[PDB]
Order: sequence, then C-alpha cells, then structure tokens
Amino acid sequence: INYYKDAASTSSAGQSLSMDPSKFTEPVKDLMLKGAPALN
Amino acid sequence: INYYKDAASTSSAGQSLSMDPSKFTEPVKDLMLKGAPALN
Amino acid sequence: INYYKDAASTSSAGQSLSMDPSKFTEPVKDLMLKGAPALN
Amino acid sequence: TVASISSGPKHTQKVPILTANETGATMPVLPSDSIETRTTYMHFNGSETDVECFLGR
Amino acid sequence: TVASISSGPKHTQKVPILTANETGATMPVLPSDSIETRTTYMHFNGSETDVECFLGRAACVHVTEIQNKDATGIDNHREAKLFNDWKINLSSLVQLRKKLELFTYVRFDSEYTILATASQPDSANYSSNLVVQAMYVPPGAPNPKEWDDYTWQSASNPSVFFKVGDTSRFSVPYVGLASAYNCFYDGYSHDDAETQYGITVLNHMGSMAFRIVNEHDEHKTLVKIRVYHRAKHVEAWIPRAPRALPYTSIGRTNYPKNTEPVIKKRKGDIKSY
Amino acid sequence: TVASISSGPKHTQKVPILTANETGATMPVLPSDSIETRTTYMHFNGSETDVECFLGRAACVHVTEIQNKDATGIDNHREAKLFNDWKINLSSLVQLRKKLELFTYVRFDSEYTILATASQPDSANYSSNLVVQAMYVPPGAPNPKEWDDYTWQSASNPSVFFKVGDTSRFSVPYVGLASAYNCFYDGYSHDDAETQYGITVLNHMGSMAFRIVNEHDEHKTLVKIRVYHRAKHVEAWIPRAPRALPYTSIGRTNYPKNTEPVIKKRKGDIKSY
Amino acid sequence: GLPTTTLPGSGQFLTTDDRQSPSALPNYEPTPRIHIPGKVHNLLEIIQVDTLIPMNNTHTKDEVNSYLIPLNANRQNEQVFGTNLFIGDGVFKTTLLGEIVQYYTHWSGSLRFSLMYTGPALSSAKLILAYTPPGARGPQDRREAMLGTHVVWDIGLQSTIVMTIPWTSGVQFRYTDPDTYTSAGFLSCWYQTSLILPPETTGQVYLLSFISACPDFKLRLMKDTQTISQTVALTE
Amino acid sequence: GLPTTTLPGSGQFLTTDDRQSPSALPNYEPTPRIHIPGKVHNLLEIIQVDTLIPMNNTH
Amino acid sequence: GLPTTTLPGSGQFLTTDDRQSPSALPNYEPTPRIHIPGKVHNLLEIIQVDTLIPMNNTH
Amino acid sequence: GYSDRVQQITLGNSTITTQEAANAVVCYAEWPEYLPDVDASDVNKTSKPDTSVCRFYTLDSKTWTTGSKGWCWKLPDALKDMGVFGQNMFFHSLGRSGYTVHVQCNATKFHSGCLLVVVIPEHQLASHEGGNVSVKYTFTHPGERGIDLSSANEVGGPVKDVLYNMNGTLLGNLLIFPHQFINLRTNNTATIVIPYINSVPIDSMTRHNNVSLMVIPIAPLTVPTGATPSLPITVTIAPMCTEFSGIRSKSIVPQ
Ligand SMILES: COc1ccc(N2CCN(c3cccc(C)c3)CC2)nn1
Ligand SMILES: COc1ccc(N2CCN(c3cccc(C)c3)CC2)nn1
Repeated sequence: INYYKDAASTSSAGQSLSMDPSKFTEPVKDLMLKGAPALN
Repeated sequence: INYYKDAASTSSAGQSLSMDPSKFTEPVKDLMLKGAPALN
Repeated sequence: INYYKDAASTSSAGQSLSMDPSKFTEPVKDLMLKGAPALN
Repeated sequence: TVASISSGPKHTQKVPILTANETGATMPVLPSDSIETRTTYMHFNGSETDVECFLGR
Repeated sequence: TVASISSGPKHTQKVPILTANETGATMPVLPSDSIETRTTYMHFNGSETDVECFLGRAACVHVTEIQNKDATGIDNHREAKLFNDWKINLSSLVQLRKKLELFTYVRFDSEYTILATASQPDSANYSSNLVVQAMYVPPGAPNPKEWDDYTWQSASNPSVFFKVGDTSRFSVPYVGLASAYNCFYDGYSHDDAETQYGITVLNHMGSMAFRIVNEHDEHKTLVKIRVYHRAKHVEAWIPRAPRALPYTSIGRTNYPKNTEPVIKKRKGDIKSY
Repeated sequence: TVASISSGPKHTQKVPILTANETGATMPVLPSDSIETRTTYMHFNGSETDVECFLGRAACVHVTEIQNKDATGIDNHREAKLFNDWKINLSSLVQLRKKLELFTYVRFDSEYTILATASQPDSANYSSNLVVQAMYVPPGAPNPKEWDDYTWQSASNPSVFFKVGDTSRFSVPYVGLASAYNCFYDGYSHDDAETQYGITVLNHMGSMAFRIVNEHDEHKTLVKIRVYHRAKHVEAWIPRAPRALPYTSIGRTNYPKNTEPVIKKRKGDIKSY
Repeated sequence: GLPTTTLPGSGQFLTTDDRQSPSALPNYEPTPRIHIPGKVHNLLEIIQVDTLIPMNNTHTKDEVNSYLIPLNANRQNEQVFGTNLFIGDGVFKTTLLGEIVQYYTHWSGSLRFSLMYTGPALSSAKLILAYTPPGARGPQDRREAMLGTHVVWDIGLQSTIVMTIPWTSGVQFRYTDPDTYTSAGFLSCWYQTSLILPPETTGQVYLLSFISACPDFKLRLMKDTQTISQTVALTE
Repeated sequence: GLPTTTLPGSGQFLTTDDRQSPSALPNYEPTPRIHIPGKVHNLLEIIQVDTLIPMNNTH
Repeated sequence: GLPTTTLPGSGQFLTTDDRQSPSALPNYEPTPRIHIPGKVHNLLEIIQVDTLIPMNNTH
Repeated sequence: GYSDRVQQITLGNSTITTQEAANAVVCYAEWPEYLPDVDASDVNKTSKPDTSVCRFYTLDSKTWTTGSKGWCWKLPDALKDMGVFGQNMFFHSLGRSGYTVHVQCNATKFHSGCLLVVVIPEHQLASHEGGNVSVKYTFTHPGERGIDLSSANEVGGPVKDVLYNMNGTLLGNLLIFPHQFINLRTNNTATIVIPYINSVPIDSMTRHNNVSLMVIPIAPLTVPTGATPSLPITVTIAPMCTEFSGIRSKSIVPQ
C-alpha cells in the first residue's frame, strides 16, 4: 500500500533479476564459441 | 480514505489539468488565424 | 499480515505438532513388539 | 505529446511570424514557424505549476 | 485423545512388562499394562514444550557498558569505554546456554532487543539525552579505533541509532556458514599441533560495536547496554545429556577443578524415604 | 538451477580451455570443462548483490554543527555557527563515495535521514529542548544571512522542523538536470582557459541550511547534525575500476603525492605461498 | 480513534530498513531517461569480467612489473610462481574480484584463473598449473603438485589457458577475510618441459595472469571494505 | 489494541507534506461560489502572455 | 493521517511476546539445509527415552 | 576460409585491411546509431554529413621503445582538426558521434611485447599536485598529439603515472573497460567500435570529451638481437553516425 502520492516516496525497488554479463564479458563483434578455436 | 467528516479537512486537491491560456493570450473579439494577415 | 519483506522478520513459527519419539526410544534394527519376548 | 513537430523549408505567402501586437493578443508562434525542426516529445505535464501546488505548501 | 483406556484383569502368556534394556530401546509401557485402568482423556497437546516455544523467548545474552565523556587527551578510546565492541557469542551467560546445549546442531533466526539505561554516579545538573549507535562489524570490516572513526559512517554495514532509556529491535536471518549452528564441535580449524580446540574456531560472526553519538556535556554519563536474544524459526537436531557441572569458558566444555558433588547425598540409607 | 552438471572423462579435438585473451572477451569456462564433476544445485539467487541493494542502505554523508546562543552582538551568524549551510554533495565522506564510483552514471531517488543530538560542554542547569529547522535552499534562492532572516519563512522552499534527539526523514525525487547523475565528467563548463575541471561544475544542487528555532537560554547548547542518505530506485551504467588511492577533494579524481604502494609486497618470493 | 500499542524498537533508525517517506518536492517531474549503453544490474555481472593479478608482488613500490610473471629459457622441473587462495587478501586483493569480494562477508563458487603467454611466436613451452585443495601444504615440487587439480598447458597459437579452481569444500561458504577453517588451498605453476627461445632471441619472457569468477559464484552478507578510509571530511 | 512501531520522522513537520486534519469549524457552510471571469489554473497559462522587456536598461 | 490512541503497555518489552521486526540484513540468502538424522520437535519426545537414576545416593 | 584474423572495414572513401586481427570489440555490445526522436530534446533538425565526416583519419605515429610508458588520446579532441569533421565540430553548438578505432603495430615472430588498447568512458584525469588543483583545459585537449605518459609533469597538467590510470585506480583493472590486447606473437591490430555514451542526448564537442583511448605497453617490447630497439604504433580513427546541431558562428577555444 503506498500512503503517499509521489513515486519517489515508495520503498526500495525489488530485484532486477535481470543479469546479463555478456555486454561486459563478451563484447566481441564476431561470436566466439567455447571449444572452437579462438583464432581461425 | 477520509478520516474526517468535513471537506476542509481533506488533503490538497489534485491537478487541474485544465490549462487554457486563450482567455489571457487571445481575448480578441474577431478570431485571428496564425499565418493570415493580422490586419486586413 | 507480514509487514516486512524478508522471512527472518516474521514472528515465531507455530507448533511442529510433529512428535515421533521412536527415533530416540526404539532405534532397534529388528522391530520389537510389546508383549512378545524381548530376546527369542 | 509532441513538443516540436518536424518541419522543413518554407517559401510561402502565409507568414505566421508577422503580427500586430496592438490587438492585445499573444499569437501562438512556435520554433517550427521560423526554423526547420525535428520531432521531440514533451515528457512533462506541468504538474508543479498548478496553482494548488504553488499555494499549497 | 485418550490418556488411558479402560483395561481389566489379565492372566496371559503375553507379558508386556518384561523386557531386555540391553537392546537400547525404551519399550512403550503404559499404566494399563500392569494395573486395571478406566478411560480418561488427555485434554492437552504439548504445545509449550515445542522447541520453537522452548527457545523462543528473549534471554539476556550480554551486558556491556560505554561512557560519554570528554575524549580530549584519551589515547585509547576503546580502553576508556568511549566505545566498546562485543565479539558476538551466546556462550557468555549460562541460562540460555544450558537450554541450547540440550541439542548438538541448532538453526534459527535471531531477534535481538537492546535496552540501554543511563547512570550518573557523580554529581550532574541533569540527565542528558544520548543516542546510542549499534553497528554490526562483521568479520573482514574495519574495526573502530576511535569513537568517531570513518568506520561509524557504516555505509555498507547495518547500524541502528536509538535513545538511551529506549530499546532497539531488529532481527537477522540465520548467518551460519553451514546448514546449522554447531553446539559442539570435536575438531580443529586445521591439523595444527597447537591450534585451539572446540567451537571457538567456528564462532567467527564478528563483533557488535556500541558508542554514544553525543559529544560530551560537563558531567560524565555511564550507559550500560543489555542485549537480549530470541530464537525464531527454530530447528534442533540430536539431543544430548544436560549440563551438570558449572561452565568456565565460552566455547569449551571444560568444568572447574575440585567442583562439588552434583548428585545430592541421601540423609539416610538407600532404604530411606 | 544447476551449479555444476555431471561430466566425465574427455579426449577431444574440442578444447574449451584454450582461448585468446587478446580479443577482449572472458570466455565462460566452468569446472566441468576441465575436471570430472557431479551435479550440484545453486540454492542461491544473487539477491543481495543487486545494485538496488548495494546502494540502498543509509550511509552517513555529512556531519555539521550549529549552536544556540545569544546572538546579541554577533556580526556574522554564519560564522558563529548560529546557523550553517551545507553545499550539498556526496563526495564528502569516502565510504559511500567509493561504492558509487564503481559506476559512471547513476540515477536514483534519495531518502535522507537527519539525526540531531545536543551537547552541553560547559555547566548548564539543564538540557533545553530545541527544535531544528532544515530548509533546502536550491540554487537561485535567497541565502540566509542571519539565523532568523525572512529567508527562514521558506514560503516556497521545502523545510522540515524536528526536535534535537529525534530524527527527520523525507525523500526527494531524482533532481538531476540530465537523464542521470555523472560520477565523472571529463569536461569543463565552457571552453575557458582557466575554468575548473571535473564534476564540481555539475554539482550545483544548492545547499542545505540548518538552524535552531529556539531563542537562547542562559547556557550554550551545541547541536551536531548528521545527514544519512539512502538511494532508492537505483539505475547504474558503465562499471569502472574501483578506487585504489585515497581521495583528496570533493569532485576531483586527484590522489595525494608520495602516497604508499597500494599492492602488498610479498614476504618472500614470487614462489612463496 | 483506533486503539494501538507501540512495540520495542519504536523510534529507532536502522540504516537497512526500507519504508515509505513523504516527498519533499511534491509533484516534481524528473528528467526523462534516455538510453545509455552499459547498464549494470548485479555485482555478479561484473565479477565475471577478468582483470590482471599483480602476481609478481615482490617489488617495493607499485609498478607495471608486478603484473609480469617472468619465465626463464631452458630451466627444467622448476617452479614458476605460487600463491595461496585468500581471494580477499594478498595478490587478489586489488583485482576487481578481490575488490568486490571485500564488500561481502562470505563467498562460495568456482574461480577462473587464466595465463596469457607473451613470448616470441617462434618459442615454445609446456607449463603445468596445479590447484591444491585445502588440507595439504603448498606443493614443494611438481611431483607433489601434479597429484591435485592441474592442467598441462601447451603454448601455441592459442595464447591463453583458462584454469578453473573448482569449488572444493566441506562447508558451503568461506569467509572473504582470510580464515583458517575456511581456507581454500594453493595455486602453483611449474615447467612441464621448459621454455625454449628461437635463435637471435634472448632473455626473459612474461606471462600475464587474470582472475574472474565462474557463473557458480555466490557472495553474501554485505559489509564495509577495509580498502578505503579517511581522517577528515573532504571539501571542494 | 493493535501493535504498532513508529519510524524515523515521526513528529516532524515538513512544510510540503499533504495530509488530513480535523476541521476547527465542524459543520460550517462556506459561501456559494458565483462565476468570476479569469480563472487561472497553471502558472504555465500566464507565462504565455507577452509583456514588455526594459531592454534599454542604460538609465 | 488516521487518528489513534495508545494503550497502557505501549513501549514495554515483554521477553515472551512474538512480533515482526525489520531484518538488519535485507536480502541475504541463508545456507541451504541438508538432511541431519535426529531432529527433535518436542521436549515430550525426549523425556520418553529412559536414563539411569543414581538411586544409591549414599556416597 | 574466413578467419577472425583477416578483416576489411570500409567507411566512406577509406578502407583498412588487417591480415592479423583478434576479432573486434563493440563497446557494451552496442553499435553506433543516430539519435532517436524519443530521446531528443533540442528542437533543431541535425546535420549528417555522412561520408565526408565518417571516414578514417590516421593520427601521427608514436614510437614504442623499451622505455615507453603509454599514450592517451581524448575523443572528439584527437580529431578536432581532421578535414570536415573538425570544421563541423567548431561550427555547431552541439554534435554527437560513435567511432571505429583501429590501433596498428606489426613486428616479426622474434619480437615480444604486448600493448593494452582500452576505451574509458568519461576519463576525468587527476592533477599531480593533489588536493583540489584542477587540470587546465589545454592539458586535457592535446589534439592529435595525445598525452605521453612518459613526458614530465607540467603545471596545470594531469598526473602521468601509469599504475594509476591517471585517476587513482589500478592499471590491472582497466580490463573492466572495452579493450583488446596487441600481443606481437598473436595480433598486429586492435579494433574497437564505440557507440555514443553520455547522460545527455547530444552535448558540446569542445567542452567535454567523452572517451579517452589509451594504448599502454604492459609486457615490454623485446626485439631480436641487434634489431633496432623500437616499433612505431599508428592510431587510425573514424567518426561514425556523426550528427551536428545548432549551427552558428564558430567556437573560439583556449590556446
Ligand atoms: C552456539 O549457537 C549459536 C547460535 C546462534 C549464534 N549467533 C550469534 C551471532 N548472531 C548474530 C548474527 C547477526 C547479527 C548479530 C548482531 C548477531 C546470531 C546468533 N551463535 N551461536
Ligand atoms: C555524484 O552523484 C550524486 C548522486 C546524488 C547526488 N545528490 C545530491 C543532492 N541531493 C538532494 C536533492 C534534493 C534535496 C536534498 C536535500 C538533497 C540528491 C542526491 N549528488 N551526487
């Protein structure tokens, strides 16, 4: 129950439960498959 | 939920969301169309 | 009504109403029947 | 809500920027009447300028 | 539920009262196996003997003390009780300890309650109003050194601010490394020839830090902190023999030498009533 | 969810453990690519590492102080701490600062908490009860000059009145000019040859003004204000390397000269354990 | 008027509680969000990116050189480097992994340790990396080392080798601040055959080493880092 | 009696909060509204009317 | 703002009361339970196991 | 027969071929794109010179020697003088751009050495003076010359200490930023595609640089016996999806 009118006044947000490290761990242009050779 | 009986005791009103500047910006008797000459 | 998000914050648990002393009072490998001889 | 629409070159006989202020009106001229604009949205309602808000603290 | 059924005379070849205790069992014998009984009902559920109930009331687990005074020229705040930590543990006070050690492994959430009262043992014009800060400094975190360190910013560490005379209350989930808390541990932290023995080597939940936020007034004020602990959501495994001798140390089973006989000697014979 | 799957001997032409790190990727190698594993489940969600959780607890962001005393003959209230402003910023204290600067841009609502406690360092008959007023003087608003200016009428400016010893609490929406708060800014406010460099030229959210509403009693009373800040509704973009050297200034990245080696030197060889 | 009773804890301020508050700026409209590449949601997302380990810690002031593990041509049987696995201390401590682990009290999971070789292309080498699970001492010679988790690495076209320290543990969580009961083992590396340089070439070659966490990883019970402190508030 | 806990901020007065209050004049009937030309709803309505700029500020 | 009245007993701490509290460690995930033989639920379960009586108390 | 190894990038009227690549990085896995209306604020139609600005400019070459500490360029600064890109830059009030960065360094199979090529969004530098000394404008706008981390401290300039990234963070952790290594034994180029990253939809190109490109030797250069002890490093950069807005008189900037 929100007792207040504005959105800033609500409690903390709830877990992204998004999670996708590939923008950070695999930003390569041509896809790399694990197990296939790195450099062909 | 109002806890009180009288109307003065309720919280602030809620946004007019009315908004019509023409009583102030265009109080002319004969309508002016933008693009048409001001004085004919 | 829980007012809080985490489970640790809820009140005491509610009675097991489990109760089974046999793991402590009769942990014998071959079942003993009351009334039958203890050692055959 | 659009804050500005897209508008391109103009070569008209219809000039929205020439007016006669002696009339007492403020003609509703916009950026797109005199330069070439691109679309943009308002993203805003004018909530905090409501008179209830202005006199309500 | 019947507590006793009706039972009459018996002249059988089926004797439920003769058993062999060498087997390790406690055979479930009842009054009606050996006298003539009448029906009676239980009228009772055994509600208040549930382990949740047994371990579920607040017990005092710790009393410490800090003072508000001018720290000017104090070379060791910790030592002046300008602030004080509490290497957290429940073995300190014996009442709750004997209760928990009826079990080998225990698992439960804790709901702590902190009462703080002030004392002004020497001439003051008044009673000041102090705010205590209690900050949980888990292992691996900077440890205060002064009573107003950067530490006390406690940007990542849960801390509660309450007023002396009031009480603070907050529960914490079960923060054991394992699946349950060991009440006993017959091991070492590694195969070292001189490393400690027992639980102590598991009890490593950090320490609680207390301090007054207020600067000093003209008089000195003693604030004494009492921490209460209530187990909620209790789970207990493997019952053990109750503690008979007195305790000597947090975390070891050791009893004092030349202790006194714990079994009351008869005033009379074996035959005495 | 499985944390590890079962995997057995391998004799392949398909080698997942040989890679080329020059590419910039971190290939997702697992225990089961190089040893024989058994199934195990995660039993865990990663809840407490969510950025909302990481930045979502209150951190102390500012400690200031004001006093209640007779202003008679004071030529500069601001200077007597009759009242005190706080050119608002979060770079002041380092605990929360290192946490935020793990990200480049951050966006979130703030929930501030203000604790005020009083001190009476020199002889008083009693402890008075003071009411603090905290008024947010955004940029472009009249700035107090005296501790009881027309300013403090604060007819259009949000202000909160609470009692010393108590706490005040109120949150404010994300009031950034941009779409997010910059944690870093490699720019200037204009192409001037001598204009400042860095964030400072963006941090322009005004300042918070504190004062006691009470007139003076016979003694003097020191009131020390602590502002706590909790981010709610957090959004963070572009992770960066954590801060290694100490901080020297609000808003610049500058570290101190002749600082000390931040990497611990081995006591022994590269070969040492 | 509805009858109430207040409980113990009333009026306290717990920095970790999460409740509603009045907005000081009623009706204010925040700036629209625009799109920005790079959003982070979990610290678990970022500790999977690998970063360099200053393994060569033996210097006396921080230098680019403590990131370089040297290799000697023609040595046989010998040991390249050694370290314990207290990820919250020592070599690991300044790495991004080390640096984040320090915001939490407990960790569990697998680690990924990789080595990228930088020697001339016409050279060759075979190294063995060994993980020694808790309970034994840091290995003292390859024979000892090779009886635990190990990978023979053959230096080739494929420049990096990724070793995983699989989670080997009784207790399901360890402390990030070094603790005995909770300790994780040792990591060592030895020549399997030996580094061989081509003609016209000379000197030491170096390996770069990285550390990142497997998707396996768990961190819990947040706390304050020993990695940052201060003595007076900063100002502008 | 229902159990409660009070949070930080209890008793504060925030000049910008918006809540209910008891009416001091229970049951009073305000004067009827009559029509008046000119009602303003938003300050945004009025800043669109143009006004003169003292551009020649040099006096 | 809803009107309330506080009753006698407000603010007391009764070591035996059972209510909710804020968690100090929001969002923390406890270690999984594994199976352990021997769980006790009631003290009534254990007082049915017999134990020896030092009847010969005369020492 | 496609290898990760050979590549061709054609952009405008200019083409690059590499026969020894190591894939390419696209920052944060996003490719440069123009500014959508939903994200727009300024009402001005923007100018998109296309092929006259989105081509490859090769900056002047650097020389890696055994004593090199590393070099740093800022964008869009480094290009402030390249062809029509630069003119547009000084002539509009606002502009926005992504880039393709191609760093080149070839040697032989007897050399060793490894460079880190990294892009840091919002790289705010530190003053070597400490305290709250600022870093003057000119110092953070080196132009095509970039900053040479082995040059001497100057007054009003930034600190040039490599183990600290010019800001109080450790060299070892730069790997959290989009980056690629050039290891003579593997690699001979590094290519990174940079999408536009800012907290505003469009900004000024002269008062704010939005990325620093940094090339840092990490494993020292080691040449074969009696080889000349140095290699040149060349940086070629191409603006991509560039848009300029708010045209006028032509900015005048310090120095
Ligand atoms: C021997 O059994 C136990 C049982 C519980 C227990 N702990 C002590 C630490 N405690 C704790 C945990 C988190 C925060 C705070 C303040 C205290 C939880 C209970 N310690 N030992
Ligand atoms: C560097 O990042 C940030 C992040 C948040 C922040 N602000 C400071 C000002 N603050 C604020 C805004 C409105 C009213 C009051 C009292 C304080 C909001 C958070 N400043 N810098």
